Amino acid sequence: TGPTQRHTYYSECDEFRFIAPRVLDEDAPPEKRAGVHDGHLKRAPKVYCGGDERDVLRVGSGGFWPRRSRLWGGVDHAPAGFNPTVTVFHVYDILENVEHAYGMRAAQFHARFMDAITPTGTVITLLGLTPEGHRVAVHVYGTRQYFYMNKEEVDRHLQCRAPRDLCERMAAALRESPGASFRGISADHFEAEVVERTDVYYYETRPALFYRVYVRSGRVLSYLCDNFCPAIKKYEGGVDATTRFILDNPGFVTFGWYRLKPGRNNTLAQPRAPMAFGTSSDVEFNCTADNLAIEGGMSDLPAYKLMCFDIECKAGGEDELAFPVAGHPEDLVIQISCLLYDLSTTALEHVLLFSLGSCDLPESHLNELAARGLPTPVVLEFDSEFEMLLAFMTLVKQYGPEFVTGYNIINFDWPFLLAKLTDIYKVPLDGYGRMNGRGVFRVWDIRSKIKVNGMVNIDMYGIITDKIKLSSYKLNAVAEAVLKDKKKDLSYRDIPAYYAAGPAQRGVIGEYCIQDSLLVGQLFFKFLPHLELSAVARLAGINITRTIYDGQQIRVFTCLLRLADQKGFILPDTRVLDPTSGFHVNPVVVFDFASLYPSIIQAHNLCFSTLSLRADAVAHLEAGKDYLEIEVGGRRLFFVKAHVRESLLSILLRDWLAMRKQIRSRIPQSSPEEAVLLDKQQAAIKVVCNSVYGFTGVQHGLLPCLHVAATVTTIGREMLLATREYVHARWAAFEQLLADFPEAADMRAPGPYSMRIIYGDTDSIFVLCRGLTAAGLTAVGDKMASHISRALFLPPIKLECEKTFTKLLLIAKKKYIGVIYGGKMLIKGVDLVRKNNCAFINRTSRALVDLLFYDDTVSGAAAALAERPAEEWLARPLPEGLQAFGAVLVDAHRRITDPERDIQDFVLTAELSRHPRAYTNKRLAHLTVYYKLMARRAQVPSIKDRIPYVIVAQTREVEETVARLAALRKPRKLLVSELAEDPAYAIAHGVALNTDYYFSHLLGAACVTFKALFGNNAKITESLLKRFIPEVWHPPDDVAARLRTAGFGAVGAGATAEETRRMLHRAFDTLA
Amino acid sequence: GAPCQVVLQGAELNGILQAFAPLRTSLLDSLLVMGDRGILIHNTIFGEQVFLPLEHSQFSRYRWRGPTAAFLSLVDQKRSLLSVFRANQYPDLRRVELAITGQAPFRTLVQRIWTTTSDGEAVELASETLMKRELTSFVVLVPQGTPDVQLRLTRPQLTKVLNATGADSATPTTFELGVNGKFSVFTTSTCVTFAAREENAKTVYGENTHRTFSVVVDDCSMRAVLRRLQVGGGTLKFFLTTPVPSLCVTATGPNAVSAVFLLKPQ
DNA sequence: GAGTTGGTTGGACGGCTGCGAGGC
DNA sequence: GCCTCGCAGCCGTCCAACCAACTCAA
Ligand SMILES: [Ca+2]
Ligand SMILES: [Ca+2]
Repeated sequence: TGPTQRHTYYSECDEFRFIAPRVLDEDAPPEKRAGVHDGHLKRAPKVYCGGDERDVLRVGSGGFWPRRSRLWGGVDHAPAGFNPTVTVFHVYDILENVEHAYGMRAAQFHARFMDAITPTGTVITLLGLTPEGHRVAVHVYGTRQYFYMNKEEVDRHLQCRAPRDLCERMAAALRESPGASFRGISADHFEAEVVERTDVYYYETRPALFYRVYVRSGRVLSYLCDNFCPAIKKYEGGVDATTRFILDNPGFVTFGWYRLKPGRNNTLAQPRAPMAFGTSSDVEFNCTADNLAIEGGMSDLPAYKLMCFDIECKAGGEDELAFPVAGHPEDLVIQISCLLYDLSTTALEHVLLFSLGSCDLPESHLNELAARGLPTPVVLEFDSEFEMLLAFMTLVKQYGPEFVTGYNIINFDWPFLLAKLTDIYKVPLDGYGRMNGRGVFRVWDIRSKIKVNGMVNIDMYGIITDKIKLSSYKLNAVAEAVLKDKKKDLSYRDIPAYYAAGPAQRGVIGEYCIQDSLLVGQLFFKFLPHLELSAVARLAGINITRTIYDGQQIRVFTCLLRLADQKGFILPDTRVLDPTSGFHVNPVVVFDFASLYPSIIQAHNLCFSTLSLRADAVAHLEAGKDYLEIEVGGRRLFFVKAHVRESLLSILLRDWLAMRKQIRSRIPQSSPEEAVLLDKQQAAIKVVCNSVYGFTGVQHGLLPCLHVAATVTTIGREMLLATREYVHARWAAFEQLLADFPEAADMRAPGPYSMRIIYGDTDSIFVLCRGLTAAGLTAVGDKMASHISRALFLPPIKLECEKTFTKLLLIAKKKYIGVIYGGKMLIKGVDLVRKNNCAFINRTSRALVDLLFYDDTVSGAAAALAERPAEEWLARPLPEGLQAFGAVLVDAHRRITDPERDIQDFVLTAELSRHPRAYTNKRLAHLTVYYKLMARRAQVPSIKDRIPYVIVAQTREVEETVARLAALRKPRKLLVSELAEDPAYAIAHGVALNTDYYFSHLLGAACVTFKALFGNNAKITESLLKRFIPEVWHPPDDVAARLRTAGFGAVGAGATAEETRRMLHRAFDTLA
Repeated sequence: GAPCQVVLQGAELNGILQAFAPLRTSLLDSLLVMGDRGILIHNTIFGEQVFLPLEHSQFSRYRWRGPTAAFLSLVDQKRSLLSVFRANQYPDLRRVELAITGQAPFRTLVQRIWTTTSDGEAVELASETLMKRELTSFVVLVPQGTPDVQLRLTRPQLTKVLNATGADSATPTTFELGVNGKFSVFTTSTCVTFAAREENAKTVYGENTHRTFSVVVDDCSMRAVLRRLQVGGGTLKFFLTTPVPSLCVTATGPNAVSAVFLLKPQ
């Protein structure tokens, strides 16, 4: 007999495409070790381990990798009499499938389940784990999708008079479908009833009668929602069966603990027989939703398994330094590291290395892992790529890790593996997830996304780019930045040399692959990304896989859908704020609105359902008292206030914020473990609250309302201007401030008092507090912010004093540098360190900024520049104090010309992308150094890697060696690409660095910041910065010699004052 | 006021304007050297040395203290201190000041400009003001001593000598003064001759006619230089008692500009 | 796969050199 | 006959528009 539904993964195989590098034939002659073998071999796929050999697809006692599978290929491998009792189980994922009573007729299901799938029906499968670690699938029957259509519009269009008419109209539209993909549909595939509902859009909208239509399949629904009566608006046709299951059963969650219990007529869940299992579980059940309850109290995650994996690839074409492409047969996967952790204890349980060809891990690496108390690696050796890939997919099916991680696994590792399995080897993937066949196992490009049924893929690259701001997101850079580990590396360039050298050298590739996976495991258990993702899944009412790969909209949509249903609604299917740039040495207080856009929505009761576009809709209400009128995008809009009708968006936000405040109240009195869970929960509520405004503003999104989004920004803009006008009018004089806040008497500094808004952006304003000290301004700022909030705005709008700057440089909109009263420097919208610059310019640029902020002499002098137009500083001496700033530029200029220097401080570098002949433009600096190395120096030039270089001053030797005709196989004034030189050569011959190149780059770096001191004029800024350097003038050496032999006398340096003077007297007498 | 100050207005300003009028753009990039004697302006044109001395006597006021100062004429690599004197730069120009302030070697020159307005009144043209710090160190090599021979040539005569000069290093030019004041200039083709006498189209006047000589120039830029400078008649001054002999040509029109050419072989 | 930078092409502004020929 | 005045052509300098090149994922 075997399984009721066929298993589509490979449980047997006796022929396959054998692809392997010829270099593994270590007895073959040197001519015949290039490229790959590629042919068909009639053999069972083998694996070798520690001198033993097995078939990859054999299940039995002596396996080389761990298993958590009961069935294999329709044979039950559980011990005799294995029959666990299941009461509580945890759900981590929910599948949605169609079952047919005819397909399931051999399975011994009770009649109540067969009824739910006769002739067809949707089954919701809860995937999970018991407290004893048994894998469970609970199949829930009886959930139906449904949509609405307006009864009067349907009755007037289709001439229906009873619900059974509409059932036949829909059956007809499906019977008559192109290609007859819906053959055999009947009115019994439908149910229709008449209900009263309101469209969620507009306040004037009256309740109406609708047909609520139930359907047995999403395939049918997604045809009816666009092919049937396109003129008739439909409601909630896009809602999946999982969402209906979650929303129609109060309290149910997509991630969490459940209990099996007796249903309405004391009915129980039925355990499936093994040959009726749909998944790779230990036990499976049939039940209805009344057999389920949420288990209160239980909150600990069970022993789920995490696989952390990484692939290593080798290009096999005419250049092994080309990046590998999966569609090329010769570009092989050569190794896969695979680490298996317990997700509940965080312990590493297994270290597996899959290797194409023999592989001896270094004793050094084995000793290091043993000293760290980690499992001894198991090396699995394969003769070909197919046997290795099949064994890895066999491990994925048999061990069935619920969570999978790695670095760039969505963007590179899975796409490469699955392209090999699909395109090269023709393996069907639909049985390799949790389901035994016909499941989703799919990759697609946007960068990429993945869905694998019953497997949660979490790539750490996405987690870390979102959490940490870094120059580079290579795993090396992340390991140094986050973990503080100085790890080793193997460039793809070295890989093909190591691979060919033998098993010990393939062992070094293995060490590197394992160490990569160990670092990614450490990143995972630091950030715990499954805990924040599961917290969002629980809050939003969607599965964890959709939480990761679907956007922000579905999270708000599902919460709105729950609330809208409870309220009877249905959802239809689809310059004075600009900165005057400059430097302030009087204190600046930053006022910031807490959660501006959510608090506007709440304070003003904005919603789909409180909006009107029409004056007659609000003619029975009183203006101002019962509704807001507001001009938005030229249109007059009306929003009724909460006592007339409460906004759904406002109710969502209020209930979430109350929940967040409640959670954060409990954190200080909770265990170190509880505090982690509560922190993840409070963070989930913040991300969902912040997405509400965006949800309304997506044109062509789920449930768009551009009127609500535009109203939120319109109110936000007016609130900044109101805050500004209030501050300027209320505290124009120190006596007015002092009358509101009596400690201001202690704050009063020398000089004139004022308060002025100097900058504002979206939800923040900066107030310059001239004539006050910084020390009290944060405390007075809290009281200012509280006073403003109570004077101008409705709760829950709240202005807060964020910070006090002692010194600030406004550069542009969203660009500034400042120092906070607590000594910390803060930078926004500006990078002071450039990736392409030498260390000399990065370090000196930062020294000029540090000096502007940390010498009060220079700060005071810089603040004086604002008292005059930028052009006027061209024609008068700069302020007293900037001479210390000029001295840094003079020292920097000197430090290029100094002969004792470390040339390494000035090194630029670039990598050859391809062999030098293939370049379009020959002048790229690093190409000049390639040709200078290979010709002028006659050294071996570096092969397709990073070339270091420096820029040299134009001289003889340089002008001569620019005749590099060896490049085939302007001269008066050389270009920067010609003046490039090797650092080792430059040291050895004491060559002069190019003062114009490095110093003009230093001024280019400086001006982008200091533009703000001189009215954003880059030309004035650069001109004034040049003037600090000491100018000198001399005739050329040859000219000086000739003129001395012509009897000319020397005026200037190298002579005493009276010699110079008397020589000028001679000069005027001769030139008479 | 400043310790060092120089002023031009009225008749003295018209004198300096007339001196720069034929010089056009030829001096805008240059070295200004200043002392108790006046301002010496130095440049090189086609590689040859060029000088314009402005004596303290030619200014409305001239006051100096402390060491010699030197300034490059270009400010911020764009505007020139000497722009104000070009023939049509500021048509209403009325008065000019240089004020030099500070302590050596870090003194700053500020140049200020005034123009004529309603009822002839002076207004400071403040946008045009220039500021330049002195060179921290400099060396410049200048002519000195008395020339061995001097000969004065008119607007014609000098243009004949320039045309008689060889076009290139391929054909060197000989300048000669023979017996009975027979001045001559010649090359492989062209030749001109004049009758020099002590201080009529053939007649030439000079300071030391008895000193016969014969000298060569063999990379001769001087037809390019002296026409670039628009020299309308001038004095040929010969330095002969020197390892490398030299010819200095001093203009005798409104401009007192001089260019110095190195000779061969003596 | 998107931001920065060193090099190439192009047209315009400004000033000089050489030719032709008007006024004296 | 010859001094000097204007036009036509060449050159240098300059701003602008554009291009090919890194960098990265193994
Ligand atoms: Ca990877
Ligand atoms: Ca890898």
